[PDB]
Amino acid sequence: STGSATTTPIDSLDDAYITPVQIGTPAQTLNLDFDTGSSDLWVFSSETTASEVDGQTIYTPSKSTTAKLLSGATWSISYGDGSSSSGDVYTDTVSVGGLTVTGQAVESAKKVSSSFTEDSTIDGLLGLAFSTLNTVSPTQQKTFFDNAKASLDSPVFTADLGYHAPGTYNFGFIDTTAYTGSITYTAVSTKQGFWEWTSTGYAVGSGTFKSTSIDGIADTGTTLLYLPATVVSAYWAQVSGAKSSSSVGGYVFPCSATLPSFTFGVGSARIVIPGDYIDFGPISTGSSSCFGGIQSSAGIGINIFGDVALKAAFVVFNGATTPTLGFASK
Repeated sequence: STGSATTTPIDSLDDAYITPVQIGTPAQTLNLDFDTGSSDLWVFSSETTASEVDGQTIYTPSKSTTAKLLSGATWSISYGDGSSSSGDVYTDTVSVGGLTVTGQAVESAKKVSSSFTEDSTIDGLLGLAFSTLNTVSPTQQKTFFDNAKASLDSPVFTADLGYHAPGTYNFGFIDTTAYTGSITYTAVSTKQGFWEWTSTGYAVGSGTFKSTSIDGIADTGTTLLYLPATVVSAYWAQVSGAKSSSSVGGYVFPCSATLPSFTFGVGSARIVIPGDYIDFGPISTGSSSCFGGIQSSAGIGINIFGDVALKAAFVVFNGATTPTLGFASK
């Protein structure tokens, strides 16, 4: 089997991407944030504290004839950005782009943190990291991909995120028309539960490539590109007037600037992030100070190849017995 679904930016800045997901019988379609950095499929629901729901579409398990309460199961998650959610668990039928899993754990939120409430466009998350990170207790549950894998034509999914435009998540096949040149594959460590890999280096603008190993995670659920302070300083030094602002929370730059590209290495291959992908717009409405899309990972504890990086590539998440990652230009 295969599946193919369009993923759409939630706003004009590509702060996140939402993908429609069918849950239950009859289908209840929710728009979920596909997150290769976590491993829970959780939704706003009829059980979510009413004051914490503000415009989201909810899953109502009592209206699904295939929903079954997973007795005694609870979940609770905290994300890198400080947001969180928790609740109980159903199993139900879940379909993405024509690909159907029966008996998928659907984690129903009883509580969500304010950042989720305040984002009306995201109805929940669909985790695509390794199932070892799943938070369901006392019996850990499998991701949608893990459940689908054996049925797929090939045990892969691909992320093709758009810049200021829709893109595609495919399951079970590689669309050879969706990229240019070849796909370069690179080793993955699953030791921390992530799609963790080592970039071979970087360049800023038309500058020379610096060969250096950068361990980090391919994370569709993180907006920005978080890299070591040395690398980030080298980038922003090429933007006149750019500075790190402790009050704002990262590097800012004059909105009048033209940003240089940023290149990262995948083996001997190179992925070029155009400068415009690194512009996250005014820090507050009407400001002429703009927020940068490349930020320091210092104090995160890990480097993160988030959407800024991934959207410059066609990305293969190869879930073979030994997983790997592939990157192509597009």
